[PDB]
Amino acid sequence: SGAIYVGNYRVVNRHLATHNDWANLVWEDSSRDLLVSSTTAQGCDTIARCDCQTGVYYCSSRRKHYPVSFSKPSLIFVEASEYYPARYQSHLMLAVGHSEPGDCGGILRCQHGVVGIVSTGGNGLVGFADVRDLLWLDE
Ligand SMILES: CSc1cccc(CN2C[C@@H](C(N)=O)CCC2=O)c1
Ligand SMILES: [Zn+2]
Repeated sequence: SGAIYVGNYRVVNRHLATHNDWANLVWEDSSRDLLVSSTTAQGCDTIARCDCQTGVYYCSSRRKHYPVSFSKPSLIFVEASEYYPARYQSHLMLAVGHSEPGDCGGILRCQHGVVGIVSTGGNGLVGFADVRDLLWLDE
C-alpha cells in the first residue's frame, strides 16, 4: 500500500484503488497501473521533473529504504495476477531490489522529488510506475 498526495490529487496503484478513489476519479490507465483521484485537502509532495536513473525507494516488506539504479520508463512484459492478465505495462522502470506484492505503493524519490511508486518486481526485481511525465499533477 501507499499513495502520493500532490495539490488536490491522490496517486495510487490502480489495482489498489478504493471505492472512494473510483467515485472521485480524475484519470486512470490500466496499461500503467495508475489511478488519480481528487481530495478535499491539499497535498505537498513534490513531483520530480527529470531523467534521473538513481534514487531511493521505501520497501514495506523490509521496513527499510534502499538506494537503486533504475531503467528509463518503457513497455515491459508483466505476468498475470488477480488484477491483470499477462501484458505489456507502459511507463515502467526496473531496478535490482527486493519487492513483494504488498510493497506496491512505496515511493521512489530522487533529489528532485517523487519519481514513481512500486507496481512490479521479480525474483529479485522491482518495478516502478513513473509519474514524472504527468505534468498536470502540479496544476
Ligand atoms: C513477486 S514480487 C511482486 C511485487 C510486486 C508486484 C507483483 C505482481 N503484481 C503485479 C502488478 C502489476 N503492476 O501488474 C499487479 C499486482 C501484483 O501482485 C509481484
Ligand atoms: Zn531527479
